Amino acid sequence: AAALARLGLRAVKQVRVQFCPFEKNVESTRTFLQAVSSEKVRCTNLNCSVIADVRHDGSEPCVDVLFGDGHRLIMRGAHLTAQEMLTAFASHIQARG
Amino acid sequence: EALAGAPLDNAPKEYPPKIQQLVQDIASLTLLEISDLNELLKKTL
Amino acid sequence: IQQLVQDIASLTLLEISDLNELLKKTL
Amino acid sequence: IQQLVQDIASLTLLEISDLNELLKKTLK
Amino acid sequence: IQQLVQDIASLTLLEISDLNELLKKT
Amino acid sequence: IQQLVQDIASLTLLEISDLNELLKKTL
Amino acid sequence: IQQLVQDIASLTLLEISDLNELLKKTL
Amino acid sequence: KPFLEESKYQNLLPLFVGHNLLLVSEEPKVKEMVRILKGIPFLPLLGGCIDDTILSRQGFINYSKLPSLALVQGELVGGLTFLTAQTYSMLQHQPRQLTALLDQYVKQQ
Repeated sequence: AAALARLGLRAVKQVRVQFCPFEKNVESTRTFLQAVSSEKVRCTNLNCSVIADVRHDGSEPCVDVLFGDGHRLIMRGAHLTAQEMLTAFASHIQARG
Repeated sequence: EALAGAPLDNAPKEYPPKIQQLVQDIASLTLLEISDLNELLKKTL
Repeated sequence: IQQLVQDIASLTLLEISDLNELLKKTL
Repeated sequence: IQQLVQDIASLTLLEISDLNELLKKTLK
Repeated sequence: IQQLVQDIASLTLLEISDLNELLKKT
Repeated sequence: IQQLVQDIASLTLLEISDLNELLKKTL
Repeated sequence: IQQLVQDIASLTLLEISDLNELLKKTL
Repeated sequence: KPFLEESKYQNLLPLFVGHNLLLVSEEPKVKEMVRILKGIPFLPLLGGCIDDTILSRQGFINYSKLPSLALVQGELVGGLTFLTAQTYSMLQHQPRQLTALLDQYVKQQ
């Protein structure tokens, strides 16, 4: 959550996280949620909304992030680890923006 | 013991066993026991 | 009139349901 | 069920109204 | 009007069913 | 039931409103 | 009659609502 | 976690793997709990049990839109006596067809 704060999230439009709480594989995506939801990252820009989509049946956890490059970054955490998602997020959404 | 497993939106067609055996025990009654039933439910609620 | 109320009082709930549906279909 | 519709079908009008009256008396 | 309610009240349910069925076809 | 359809079709509007009041009163 | 009223008093809100909707559909 | 796996509630085990916050309600009203969570979009409600009923978020959305137990127990008696009310309504609908018809003829002139 700190490495996201240092990186100036203001280049982002909308961040949603779609996941399924009763699956065994979702801990990673959750960790991502609480990393982006933190006060530092949340207050870097007020133009960005963070939406948590919670469903029992969907069965596939997902993270979708739009930003003002006209870019859409969608990472499906299934077997992906938390800090791999956050590193991918950092190098992807910072270097472009 | 253990509790329910929480089925949800995309597919749940499944209604409980209790409601069904209740409407069955309701449907098996003669109309005098249906009026008795109706009075005993009208009074308590 | 009395034997009708007494024969209606001996029917199970399913049968007075089917009876009401027949009374709606006919009249 | 069919015997009942047949028996109610043979009642005159004052008797079907006495039937509705007695059913609203008993069951209400 | 009175003889009409007497003659309607003497009708069995099938004949009032056919009476109202023939009055519905107008 | 045909002479009754003729008797009801030969009635004016006030006699059918009175017919209605007396047929609602009887039952 | 009593087991029915006890099993009715035992149901949660969701299940008394499903019961009410199935009794609205059946009857 | 071990308390909950030895509990009757063990189906909530997959929920606590991350961080969590336990919302406690005595004499619950769920729509009121959902009202505040609605204000904050990034703060998800995951599982739960409302009066022994284990639900996902959708089950909470369903329990929310529901009336009180008093209103539901109140409509129960009408839904159960609907059969008798309907036998009498349909047996008394035979005399009202005559009224509706004759008044339909008085309506034409």
